[PDB]
Amino acid sequence: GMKTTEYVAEILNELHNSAAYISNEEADQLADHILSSHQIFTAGAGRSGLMAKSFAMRLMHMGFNAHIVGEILTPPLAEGDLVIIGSGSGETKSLIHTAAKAKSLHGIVAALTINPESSIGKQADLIIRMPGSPKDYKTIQPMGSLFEQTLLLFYDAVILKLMEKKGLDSETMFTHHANLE
Amino acid sequence: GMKTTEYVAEILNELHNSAAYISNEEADQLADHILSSHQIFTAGAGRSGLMAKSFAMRLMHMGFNAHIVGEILTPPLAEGDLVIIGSGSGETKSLIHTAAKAKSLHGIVAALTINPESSIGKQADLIIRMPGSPKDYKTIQPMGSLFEQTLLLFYDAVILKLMEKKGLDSETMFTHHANLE
Amino acid sequence: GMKTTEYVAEILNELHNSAAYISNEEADQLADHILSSHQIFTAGAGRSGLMAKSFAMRLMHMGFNAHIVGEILTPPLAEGDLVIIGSGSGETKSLIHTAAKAKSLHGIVAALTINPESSIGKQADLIIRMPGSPKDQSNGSYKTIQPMGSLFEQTLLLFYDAVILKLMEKKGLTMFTHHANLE
Amino acid sequence: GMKTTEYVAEILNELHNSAAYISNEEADQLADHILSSHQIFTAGAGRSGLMAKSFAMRLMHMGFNAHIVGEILTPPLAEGDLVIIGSGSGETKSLIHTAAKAKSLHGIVAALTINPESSIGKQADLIIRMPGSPKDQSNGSYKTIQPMGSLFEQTLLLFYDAVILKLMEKKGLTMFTHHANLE
Repeated sequence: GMKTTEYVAEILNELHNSAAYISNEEADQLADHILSSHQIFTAGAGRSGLMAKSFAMRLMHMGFNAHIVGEILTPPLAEGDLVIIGSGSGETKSLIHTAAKAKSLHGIVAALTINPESSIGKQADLIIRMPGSPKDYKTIQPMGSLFEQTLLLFYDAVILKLMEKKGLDSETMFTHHANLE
Repeated sequence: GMKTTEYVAEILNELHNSAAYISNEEADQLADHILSSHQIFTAGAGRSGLMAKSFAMRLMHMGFNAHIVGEILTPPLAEGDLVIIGSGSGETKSLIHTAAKAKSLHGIVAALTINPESSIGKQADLIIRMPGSPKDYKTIQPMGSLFEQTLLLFYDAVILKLMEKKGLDSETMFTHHANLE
Repeated sequence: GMKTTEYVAEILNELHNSAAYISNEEADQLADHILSSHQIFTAGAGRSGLMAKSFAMRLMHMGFNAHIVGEILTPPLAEGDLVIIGSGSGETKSLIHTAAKAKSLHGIVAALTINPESSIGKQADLIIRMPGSPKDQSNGSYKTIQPMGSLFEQTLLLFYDAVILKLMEKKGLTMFTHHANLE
Repeated sequence: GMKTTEYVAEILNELHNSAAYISNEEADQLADHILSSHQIFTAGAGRSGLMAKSFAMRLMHMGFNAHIVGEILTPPLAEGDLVIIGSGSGETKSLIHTAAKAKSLHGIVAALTINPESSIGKQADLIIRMPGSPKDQSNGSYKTIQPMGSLFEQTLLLFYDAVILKLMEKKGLTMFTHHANLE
């Protein structure tokens, strides 16, 4: 039984404990792939899909050629482009298909998933392993909320790293944002 | 009282009678604006919005720099870009705003609307007048169905005209379609 | 080569052919199913998907419990619910999945497609066959000057809007007070 | 300059500041309103809009009649319904419209914003003030190394997920059988 604001603290504490189990060799590699790929696609189902979109948007703001798998105006992938798949289970059929198709086209696949031996993980060129396996990790939140929150924060850290690599600062960064609404 | 297939014929007959009141000077101009603008944005609310998206998609397939107002990855408009607004009423507040903002940025606005003296029509550089004013036009369909259907067919005719101008044929046209699903 | 208004005429010309081809017997079953199923789900990919959204919207307007497969707020399907899938080829991988999954849940699947023997057509309880088969082509019948599946998508829209009319007929529905009022 | 995992730590550091700032009294009213209103509508633009969708999805999962302003299938708001608007600046033109329209329909409007005197904040029945005012800046309190409204959007997500917990507490809800099963 507790205050709404106290629940915010409990989440932040789950996030802090959980995020502090993510490995950095893989992450810094993801930034490097984003920097060298001509197009970047993000992907996810459900709420993870929302976090993908949030990451693609910020990538576009920074001037990258970023897209989201499954949207009306998604362009074709070409050889060497990157696909970033956020999936807790690593078993979502649609996402398994996206990874396979990417690979068939000689795209590069990065997967952020709990289980690296999952269907999606086994297709990936790069795996960023997220916490939450049967080994470890506490959460009082609904089914996949912690993973989804972790996805967002991790995406937004990759944004910071990209900013650093590009010598960009928050106060003065030019953003390519929509201007018709 | 009638067969489902008979209702299809009645719709086609409303469409045929209705579409045969559209003026061609304005239309051919829209194609010409699409051909010369570096970016094209489409826009609409509700079902008209769906037709906008359907038109933007086909524009992208043909290699144009096409976007839809209000989507996650919509880029900024620049001077000289085109905004194509489909609105029956010409009074939707959000669309009035999009037109005004476009104009402030020195974009070009084309409006497909029933009432050229509407809020959206008065902002437009180009008006394609659609049938259905108090003067004319029969429809046994729900509120805005005929206008929405007419929008689709008109968009798809502009596609044909663009194909013609570009010396493209349906059987052999290269399309830039999504390839990850 | 041709006025834009002349292309409209051509497009109309092609849709008239498509309408005469459609078997009303299957079409009429569709509306019956919409009227009896507690939930209705529409689906498609790309433009066909846009036409599925347009239909679901009008079903909602009529007071049906209508949904679109794949959206954030889509609820679970329960036994006896209807899923309506528009697919030209009947081979789109996501939609094969949706059809097979619906069937496994004992949903009723209605497929609108060119190929009744396609992967999606074979899962369907009801098939609404649209024109454009390699057969109707080589044998003189079907011709489109439009790209890709444009004629099919157009036919979908028009067919779905015709189904709305049949529904309104069957009911007493104007009473479109089910329209959004926010934003 | 810093490891990606070090940036995660920094982001967390900023969210902790934002949580201590939030007045629980207003937060608690939000959940009360969610529990009493027959329909709940969420809204936002851009990323904030994504967080509004994430919240609406979880409300649906809990069996609430939840909707997202601006979607194809969004139903009309009726008197007494709740609209929850996330906006940093409280000046986004569409959202000003949504708030004023909701109020005119006698909906209840809850605004989550940095500026309670913003256009949206002035329409709100309930305001959940988030940090980041020019004041909290110049006076030492608020600092972000992240672009644009990233910290605010993150705070929104986390705040909405906290509200879910309070709702689950208040109820007996696991019983997330309200999850999509098609596709």
